[PDB]
Amino acid sequence: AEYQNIFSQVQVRGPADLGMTEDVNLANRSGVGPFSTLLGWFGNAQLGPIYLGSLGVLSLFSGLMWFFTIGIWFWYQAGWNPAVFLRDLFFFSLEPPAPEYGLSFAAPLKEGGLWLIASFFMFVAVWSWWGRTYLRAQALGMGKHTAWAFLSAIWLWMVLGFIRPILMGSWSEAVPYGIFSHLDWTNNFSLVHGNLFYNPFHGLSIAFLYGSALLFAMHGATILAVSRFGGERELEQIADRGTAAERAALFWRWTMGFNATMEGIHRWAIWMAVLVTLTGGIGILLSGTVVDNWYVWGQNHG
Amino acid sequence: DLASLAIYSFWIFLAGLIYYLQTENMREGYPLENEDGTPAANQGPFPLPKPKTFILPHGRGTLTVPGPESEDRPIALARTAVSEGFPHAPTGDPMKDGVGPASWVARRDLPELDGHGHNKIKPMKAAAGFHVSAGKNPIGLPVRGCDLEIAGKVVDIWVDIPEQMARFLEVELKDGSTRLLPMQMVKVQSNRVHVNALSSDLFAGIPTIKSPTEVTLLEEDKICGYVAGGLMYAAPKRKS
Amino acid sequence: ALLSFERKYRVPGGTLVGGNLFDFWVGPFYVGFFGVATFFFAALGIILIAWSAVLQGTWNPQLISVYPPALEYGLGGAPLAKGGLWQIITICATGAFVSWALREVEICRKLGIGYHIPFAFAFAILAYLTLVLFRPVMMGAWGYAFPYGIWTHLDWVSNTGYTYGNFHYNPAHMIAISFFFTNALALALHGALVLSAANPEKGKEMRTPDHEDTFFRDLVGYSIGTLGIHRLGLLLSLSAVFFSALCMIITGTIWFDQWVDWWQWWVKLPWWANIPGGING
Ligand code: BCL
Ligand code: BCL
Ligand SMILES: CC[C@H]1c2cc3[nH]c4c(c3C)C(=O)[C@H](C(=O)OC)c4c3nc(cc4[nH]c(cc(n2)[C@@H]1C)c(C(C)=O)c4C)[C@@H](C)[C@@H]3CCC(=O)OC/C=C(\C)CCC[C@H](C)CCC[C@H](C)CCCC(C)C
Ligand SMILES: CC[C@H]1c2cc3[nH]c4c(c3C)C(=O)[C@H](C(=O)OC)c4c3nc(cc4[nH]c(cc(n2)[C@@H]1C)c(C(C)=O)c4C)[C@@H](C)[C@@H]3CCC(=O)OC/C=C(\C)CCC[C@H](C)CCC[C@H](C)CCCC(C)C
Ligand SMILES: COC(C)(C)C/C=C/C(C)=C/C=C/C(C)=C/C=C/C(C)=C/C=C\C=C(C)\C=C\C=C(/C)CC/C=C(\C)CCC=C(C)C
Ligand SMILES: CCCCCCCCCCCC[N+](C)(C)[O-]
Ligand SMILES: CCCCCCCCCCCC[N+](C)(C)[O-]
Ligand SMILES: CCCCCCCCCCCC[N+](C)(C)[O-]
Ligand SMILES: [Fe+3]
Repeated sequence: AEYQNIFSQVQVRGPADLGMTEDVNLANRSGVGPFSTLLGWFGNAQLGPIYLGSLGVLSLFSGLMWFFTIGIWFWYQAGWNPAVFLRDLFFFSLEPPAPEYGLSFAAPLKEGGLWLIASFFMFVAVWSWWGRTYLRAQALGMGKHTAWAFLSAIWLWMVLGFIRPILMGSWSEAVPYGIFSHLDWTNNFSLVHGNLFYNPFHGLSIAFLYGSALLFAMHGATILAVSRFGGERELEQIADRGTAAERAALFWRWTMGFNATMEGIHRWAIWMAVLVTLTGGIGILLSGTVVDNWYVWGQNHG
Repeated sequence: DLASLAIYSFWIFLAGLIYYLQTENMREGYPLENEDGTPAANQGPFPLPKPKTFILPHGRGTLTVPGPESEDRPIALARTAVSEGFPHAPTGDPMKDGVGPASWVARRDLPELDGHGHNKIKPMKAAAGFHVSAGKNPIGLPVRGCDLEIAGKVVDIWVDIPEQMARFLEVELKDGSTRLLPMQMVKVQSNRVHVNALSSDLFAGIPTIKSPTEVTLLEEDKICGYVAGGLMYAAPKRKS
Repeated sequence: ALLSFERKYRVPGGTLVGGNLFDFWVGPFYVGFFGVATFFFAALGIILIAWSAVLQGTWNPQLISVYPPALEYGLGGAPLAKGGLWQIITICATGAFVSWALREVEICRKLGIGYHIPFAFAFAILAYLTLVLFRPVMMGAWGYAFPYGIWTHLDWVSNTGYTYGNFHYNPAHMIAISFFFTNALALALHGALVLSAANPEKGKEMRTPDHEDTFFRDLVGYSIGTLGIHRLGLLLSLSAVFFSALCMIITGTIWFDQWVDWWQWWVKLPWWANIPGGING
């Protein structure tokens, strides 16, 4: 059988690659981590270096504090019993304040206060991480596409935990921290708003989520199919189109009557993906603030 | 209501985005042509976008697209029908002439460079201290073609330095010259490397590289094209 | 009309059936034996959908719905207006999709490229067949399949899901969703990374894959690399669909109670089942 380039047959290794300098403060990069031969069958073997820096420390600290606030609450719910902790791990939940507290921070620790504290740490962790996606691109002289794409994910997260609850006038509207409880919240949210299948922004979000899997399967397969002509060296194919890019384009042209370019497919990609959470966040933000029941809204079309 | 306004606005945005994406994707290969290379009458409803310019590193200049399209190489095919839409028959040996699935593009006759301006791809013997780190080391193995005859022996691996990966096997032929084989077109086995794409008598015809320690984008395209072309054109010499 | 670089690829050869008989293009589209087959299957299925619409009494695209046979028909045939049209349309759809994949194979052969794309597409076809064929057959009736209607198929999703409680609790469904979300995350990051390198800050030279690796190493401490990211997107998308098919093929067959209750196996493990405290004690 022909080799299909899903796993590599032979790995090679040279000196640890310390990366491009550009305007990066090298004093903030770690040393390299271990090389993983296991990872190396599918992707790069090299781990690290990673960029630290003070904003990075803030994100990591704040993110760890979020995780540990939830975890300590879980231990408390477990009665500090390790066996119970593991047994009931997916059932524990850190829940927002009751509706009576509105948007106040006056809720007692065990009744919403600790959720507010965990949420504050999460807010700092995510936004300081966003700053990092921007600044690491800036230091390398790169465009800011990653930061812009990340902002679309942040939009849905912000709508769910912050913007919508504020507009609704209570933290009780926000998502609990727990494995099963967040799934329960999601089901309940749909039931209470008259079935999200009737929310056209939910339908669109689904089209883009399915469409992201369609497009990445198409693009991943295409690049592998032309990897025998160096297709995955996409930047140099953009700069100097080769037979890889031409055969990729013509496969699609002959199949469905139109095609992309090596650069342009990545614009289809970024937009297909970001539209998942852009449309999703709109759909959720409108729910309960403007539309109480999507079935009813859809009967009026408006 | 606000939701109706939002959804209406979204569909208008989406139509505009699709128009943007489709036109961005017309920066290569357009205007469409007739089979004789002249501009086609029907270009479709999307116009070409305003040109953009990529600044290339290491003094290599710029690329501006869209721009005048030309193959910049002879194409040895001829019509097989009196109207549009039929295949074009090779006028010579399609493997030698580089057409059909043996096609290459007239890319720049210079090597791809890494971020430090060094040659991206080097023979492993010239790449300090690159080495095989896992899997069967193919160096020293006999190379077998789809006629099940031995065509040569592997004498090195050509490696992508910045990406740390095997990109070609360098194979020495009976006459002592060597050729590069795309890593994606070989099967490394315990006792041999097998190349389904080529029968042993076609190895000599693999395009050669002008300098023995680097490979240009043009040369890579000729080599990769020729090897892949063998799946169709060596099918007679293959071989259950 | 042709792309400017297209003529050199339009050679004869690569067909699986029929030799040169159907080896030609219509405009941009390659035909081939399987182009003719897709056309036949697609045309027939569309005609039968139009006939179903006439029998249903509507032309409104948002109202047309072709329903499978009621459960009482089991795995038998049904009268055309009562599930038989769904049955024939399903054969047509399957024919059209499989023909499409095989026409992709012919295109790969003519172009000298790998077969990855139709192999990937086959996963989507198998998910479709899981819902309309494999699962209905295992459960013993065509009526367990979904109807062909823009809105009525969503009614089927909702009705089917809630048959087993909150469907979120299906563990294969949790894995499928994780792959779908991870795939979209990877797609956004891949598209952004390549664009961020090709379109750098104003006046700067294009970046290199070295800068792409450096950006990710700086950001998270690991870069999967330019080959790896395309292997990954392919794996995440195909895994999402594999676990989707799996989560449905087990539902109504091996597991048919409320999915939430499946999780009691973990809770009730002898070593902690009886310990007081927590949520379940
Ligand atoms: C019974 C359940 C209801 C339902 C109720 C909901 C609700 C409620 C919501 C969705 C939403 C969505 N639904 Mg729905 N949904 C239903 C049925 C479906 C069906 C189906 C039946 O086949 C499908 C395919 C979908 C599909 C979808 C998605 C398209 C969409 C979420 C997109 C996303 O990427 O979120 C995942 C992405 C995020 C949440 C963004 C995360 C952002 C960042 C900032 C994360 C930070 C993480 C960090 C701090 C932790 C770090 C740890 C790391 C290890 C370091 N739903 C039924 C009708 N659905 C969402 C939506 O947009 O709706 C419009 C939503 O709120
Ligand atoms: C109330 C409803 C229940 C629910 C009930 C179910 C049920 C029931 C099902 C799913 C299934 C899915 N659900 Mg669920 N699920 C719910 C909540 C969610 C949420 C959420 C955020 O809450 C999410 C993200 C999901 C996500 C998932 C996915 C794992 C899976 C759908 C993708 C798929 O099967 O693709 C597979 C892809 C296909 C089937 C597409 C095949 C198409 C191909 C072959 C051809 C089409 C071509 C043609 C017609 C084109 C026309 C021509 C033009 C030119 C274009 N569900 C709630 C709790 N879920 C489904 C599943 O797993 O199915 C296997 C499923 O049946
Ligand atoms: C376009 C929408 C899609 C999307 C896009 C997207 N997500 C993004 C981005 C983009 C473009 C990034 O740039 C950003 C990223 O950096 O990715 C690598 C990110 C990201 N999306 C993430 C998660 C995520 N995205 C999600 C989904 C989506 N993201 C959408 C599908 C989801 C879902 C589907 O629920 C999740 C859970 C993160 C991987 C990353 C944002 C990272 C972040 O904000 O981190 C802040 C928190 C920390 C720094 C610490 C986290 C705490 C840990 C739980 C504890 C243990 C880990 C710790 C870091 C170990 C260190 C220990 C040391 C002491 C040694
Ligand atoms: C496996 C990973 C993902 C994937 C992969 C994938 N899909 C693919 C491909 C790949 C690699 C293709 O190569 C092929 C393609 O050419 O894409 C452009 C394709 C494709 N995926 C498509 C659609 C699609 N893929 C989907 C999803 C997915 N595809 C997966 C998530 C979905 C979802 C999620 O709902 C849809 C709608 C098409 C764009 C295309 C296949 C086109 C095709 O088969 O054309 C031939 C057939 C016709 C032209 C029409 C046939 C008509 C029938 C005879 C009658 C209709 C019956 C139908 C069952 C009615 C449905 C009604 C609905 C309202 C329910
Ligand atoms: C073994 O024990 C150890 C030590 C390891 C600890 C164990 C840790 C464990 C078990 C932790 C488990 C964590 C879990 C299960 C987390 C699950 C999280 C989930 C599922 C979250 C899902 C959705 C979350 C959302 C949408 C959150 C949105 C939050 C915001 C947008 C922040 C909003 C900010 C607020 C309300 C603060 C306002 C105050 C100011 C000043 C801004
Ligand atoms: C990157 C852009 C890709 C465009 C994909 C558009 C698909 C539209 C799907 C129709 C959804 C309609 N609905 C019912 C949700 O409102
Ligand atoms: C088997 C389901 C019937 C499908 C009908 C044909 C699809 C037409 C596309 C829907 C267009 C929606 N629109 C424009 C009427 O609003
Ligand atoms: C916790 C985040 C990771 C997401 C993966 C979803 C967990 C579902 C695991 C179910 C598998 C149980 N099983 C089959 C091993 O017994
Ligand atoms: Fe790519």
